[PDB]
Amino acid sequence: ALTPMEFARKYNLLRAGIRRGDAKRVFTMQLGPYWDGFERCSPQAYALSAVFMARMNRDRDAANNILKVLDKTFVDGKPDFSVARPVMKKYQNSELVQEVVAKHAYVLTVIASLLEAAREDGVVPSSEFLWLKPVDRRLWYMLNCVGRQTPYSEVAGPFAHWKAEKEMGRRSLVPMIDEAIRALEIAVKE
Amino acid sequence: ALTPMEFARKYNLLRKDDALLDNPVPGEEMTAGIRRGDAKRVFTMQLGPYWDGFERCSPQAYALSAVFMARMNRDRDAANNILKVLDKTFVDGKPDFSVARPVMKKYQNSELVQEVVAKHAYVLTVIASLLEAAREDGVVPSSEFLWLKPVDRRLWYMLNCVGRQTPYSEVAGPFAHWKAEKEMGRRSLVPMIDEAIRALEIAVKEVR
Repeated sequence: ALTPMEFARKYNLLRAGIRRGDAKRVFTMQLGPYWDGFERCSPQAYALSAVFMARMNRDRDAANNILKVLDKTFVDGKPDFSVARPVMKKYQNSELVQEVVAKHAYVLTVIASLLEAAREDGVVPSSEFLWLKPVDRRLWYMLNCVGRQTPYSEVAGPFAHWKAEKEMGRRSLVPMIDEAIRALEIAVKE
Repeated sequence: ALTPMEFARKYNLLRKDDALLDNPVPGEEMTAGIRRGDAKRVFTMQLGPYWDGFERCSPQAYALSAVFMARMNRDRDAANNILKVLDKTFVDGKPDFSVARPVMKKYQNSELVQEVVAKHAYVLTVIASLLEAAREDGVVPSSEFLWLKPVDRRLWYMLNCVGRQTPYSEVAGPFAHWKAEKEMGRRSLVPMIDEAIRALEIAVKEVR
């Protein structure tokens, strides 16, 4: 993961000081797509959302079966994310899942709160899905920041928006990433 | 992982159908479907380095060997601690393979480890037999070192073929050599990969 300074240099954000308008665009692009149905998600976000929904509904067998298939099919190919389809169909309209999806407007902030909610059922460490680091580094870092106070710079945008939706008490389509800008500005000032 | 046909195509190993060779190399049939010399080179390249001290191995081969040594000596906490540390440090950087050093120091001269290392001459065939012996102590699945696939795909494929009858083509060389060392009952510095060529020939004929 990049250092704040390494991140600022990579995206040409040094004006020290920060190019704030540029940093706003970078962090907004980091935030990724609106949530508008799990079938529009990436296969890896779809499958892991299904694991977390299963755990929230105390279906440990279904959650573990997805994770075991993704680990085994990763041995010699891409993880077979399609195995998650029946678990998604079973739980995407369940009361506990609807309650979490209600609170967040972006794929990345929805799935962060699904992981947080799944950890009410037990431990769900990222060591359960190590294949995610080569498959989708951004989602990997985001999920590994669930439960942390400070994010990696490469997910500071969606992390900030996630916390802002919690603070506001509602989902927000308008990006709320100002805490990422403030944090990067402070870390850059050495 | 490539299928045998995909592998043969990638390395240009297929001969034309209905071959009738004027000058086949030693060990190559006049009607061979595989370029034996080119196949020998590719499978030998897969074998990798001689074993000559674990300190000369890659960091990932070193750390996983330590895990397997610990299981062979019934030290589950030492093994599980390494695996957990490697999973956790993988999150934002390279796995911290140095966590394995005290465990390597403790067990590399142990009776059961010496017996395995005696039997194999290559890093890949030593570590394959160490994994095999570790599984006498319990389950040691590759799902517990899934970071290895992006780190070192050859070692990843090798370790995932321990316990199989048939290897992935990308480690058919070291797999064949591993089995040949078992069959001969001794380590062999001379490469023994003929079975890998033979299996590719059978696989190509069985298609076509």
